[PDB]
Amino acid sequence: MLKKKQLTVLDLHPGAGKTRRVLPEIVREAIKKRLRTVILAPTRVVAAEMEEALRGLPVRYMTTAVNVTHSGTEIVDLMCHATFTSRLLQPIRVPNYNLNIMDEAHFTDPSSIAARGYISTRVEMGEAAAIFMTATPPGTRDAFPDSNSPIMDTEVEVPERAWSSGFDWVTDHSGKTVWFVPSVRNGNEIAACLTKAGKRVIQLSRKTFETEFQKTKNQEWDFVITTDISEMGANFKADRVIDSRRCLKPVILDGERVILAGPMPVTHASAAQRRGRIGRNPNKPGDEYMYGGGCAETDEGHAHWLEARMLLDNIYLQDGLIASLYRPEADKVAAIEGEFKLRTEQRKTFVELMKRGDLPVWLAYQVASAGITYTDRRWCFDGTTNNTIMEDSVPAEVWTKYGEKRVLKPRWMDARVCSDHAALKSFKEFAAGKR
Ligand SMILES: CCOc1ccccc1N1CCNCC1
Repeated sequence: MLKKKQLTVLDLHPGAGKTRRVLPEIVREAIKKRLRTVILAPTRVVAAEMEEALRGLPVRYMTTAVNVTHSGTEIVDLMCHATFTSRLLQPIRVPNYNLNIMDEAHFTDPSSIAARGYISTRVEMGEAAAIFMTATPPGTRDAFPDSNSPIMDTEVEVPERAWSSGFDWVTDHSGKTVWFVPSVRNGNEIAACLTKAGKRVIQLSRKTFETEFQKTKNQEWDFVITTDISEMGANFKADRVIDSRRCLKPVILDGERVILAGPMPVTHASAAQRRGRIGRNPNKPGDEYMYGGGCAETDEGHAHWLEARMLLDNIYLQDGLIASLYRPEADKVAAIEGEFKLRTEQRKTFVELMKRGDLPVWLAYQVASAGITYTDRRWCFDGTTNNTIMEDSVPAEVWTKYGEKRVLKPRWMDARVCSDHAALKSFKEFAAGKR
């Protein structure tokens, strides 16, 4: 696997031991061969699990998620997928790693797709090796892969709203359930219903994931209500998954605005990863997978692959060359390669809007490419009337950094800045000049 120009898809089924058994063997071999190696974890939670899998191997944990004292001599680095792409974009030295290992390599956040594009391009140039670890490579059509123990698969109507009757099977269960919902707001409504029925519920989403995931270890629970973030190596002591089989798809309309379309069907890869939360213990056969819809290839025209092109157009590779998306997922976007390349100062603005600004990639790009500087928030208030953002059925208002109360009405409207209360609070802080 470790030879130059080799990209290996380590596609063992979910729970087959890719992270805990195979990865430490790869790392031992890499160190013996003096290969400068990077290991990419999708989340801080997985970074900390990897330290346990790799204990007593000389690895530099480029994350505050791991409490370790480095020797200073490590030739293996571990960081998050997002950290890798972030450091490529910034004026910071990133080693040309001989071996590039991506764990949970199916992750479809923009920074993960961009990282696969960069790594697979360096391999194709003949510079590097890569290992992509996932049960569900891009374009997999199998929602029901093999497991450590037999799963009971049942197609059934799954509630997506509060219910009073007609779903007794949901609450009659005495075990632990992981329930995948299409959005934070949908999970809130289902969580409230379950809580009202006397169940202990933990809610997970991207922003809350590290803090709330610890509650799955520290407290007794009946249900975990999660968005698709739990597709990325989240492990639970569960015996049932309830899967809406639904997700939100960010869609760019008319090059002008981003909407959160759907909910609509998940991909096969997503469904297999959701199911893959259970069936993991060979001594516990008959974990249950209840699924409420079919799969479709909803990644086609999904904004994350356009956003991945915005990131890759702004990463130095060699002279004016630009990394291609990883071939199996390259048809998910219609972009002109290089169309999003920014000059040095606009790139710096673009990076700062994503990092400190915490804006979606697409929205950061519209602002930076318009020649607006990071702290200039005039654009948050000068959009068209249909761009008015709502809070409790009235226009959302902030006090500007000038001390003027203004309606939130961004010149470029991205539905992800107000898809839930937390997002809207963050965007209101931004529009007010508070970060
Ligand atoms: C932004 C944090 O990234 C780093 C970058 C390089 C090496 C180590 C670290 N940290 C991680 C946090 N503190 C421990 C070591």
